[PDB]
Amino acid sequence: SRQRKLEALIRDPRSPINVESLLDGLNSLVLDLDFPALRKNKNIDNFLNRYEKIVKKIRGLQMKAEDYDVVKVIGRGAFGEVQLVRHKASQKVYAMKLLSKFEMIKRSDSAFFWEERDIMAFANSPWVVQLFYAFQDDRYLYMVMEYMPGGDLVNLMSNYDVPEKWAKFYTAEVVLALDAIHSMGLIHRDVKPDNMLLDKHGHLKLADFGTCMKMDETGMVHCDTAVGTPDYISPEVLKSQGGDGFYGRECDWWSVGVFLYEMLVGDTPFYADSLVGTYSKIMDHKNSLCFPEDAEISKHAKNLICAFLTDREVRLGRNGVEEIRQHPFFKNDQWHWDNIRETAAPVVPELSSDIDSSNFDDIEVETFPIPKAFVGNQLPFIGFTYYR
Repeated sequence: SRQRKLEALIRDPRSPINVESLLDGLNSLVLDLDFPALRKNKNIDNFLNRYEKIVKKIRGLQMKAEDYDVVKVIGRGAFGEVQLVRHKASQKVYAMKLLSKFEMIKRSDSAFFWEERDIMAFANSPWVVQLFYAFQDDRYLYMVMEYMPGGDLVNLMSNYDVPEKWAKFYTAEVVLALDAIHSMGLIHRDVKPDNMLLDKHGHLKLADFGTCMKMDETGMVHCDTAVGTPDYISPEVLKSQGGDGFYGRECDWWSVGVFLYEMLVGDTPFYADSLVGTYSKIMDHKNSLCFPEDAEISKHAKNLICAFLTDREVRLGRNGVEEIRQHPFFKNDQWHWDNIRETAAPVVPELSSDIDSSNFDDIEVETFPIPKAFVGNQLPFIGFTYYR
């Protein structure tokens, strides 16, 4: 019998108790105890007298924000920003996402990133944006990701009248990407053009994974919270808010339908002035869906959309991705499914240099209160740090 299994767990970079997680655990403990009020406790003061000095030192050898140059800001979420950065020593360009620890604690939403980190770190797929380094300081999480200089599809669709030839391509790439995520045992749950980014050669990678979830042995989730963003959410996910909902990956294919509809027609199928408007339409989709007379659309395209926008029970892709691939809409002369991502994309970005952010739009003070007793504001972020 053996400490052989023990050693194994510590070296595995997927493990929750690898060396970097353990150092996060020691660092976070020191950050949460080192306040005048708490040091009135002998145990706490004595502990910190031993480790405070060495923990400062460790933190100095650690990757920091100051190791990067901020070239410019290219996106702002609810929890922080996305920066185009150049790492100083290597001189290489990355996209760095910052998540404010303050805003995540405050909004009670401080565990969404574990799946996103895992997927980007280890997917090793051309369809998934790659994470190179994850690190933290007392105020932020940082994810250093490969930069996608073609911008998102929400930007492509707003600069072009998209013909069907193009939609075949982009839809197919979304289909393969999602199938990749599903084969890693995960349902995306937030498929939309904002999370679809175009690489240098004009091909697509999925970029955000903050709503992902692991499936059961069977292929399902049990989830009682509706998630994703209103316009693209499926009826079964929305229904599951009320309690004991029980869905599989077919919820993502709904979102493909919404995406394909938007790309050809120019507006989302269930668009409405209000949130509760859009939700009321999605629920009543059998009656609310219809294409305007004038926006002219192929009968195969229209069919594919309707094959996606139906009840889970008969939705295209309930039997697996195979029936999606053979749908007549995808027939064309440029690409088959094994080679699509090495053919010429419909829009190749024009870039001047390795810091060209021209496909992103331009963009234009908050601390934890000092504690009394022990709040543990850093505990949710132990295990985040990762080096490639």
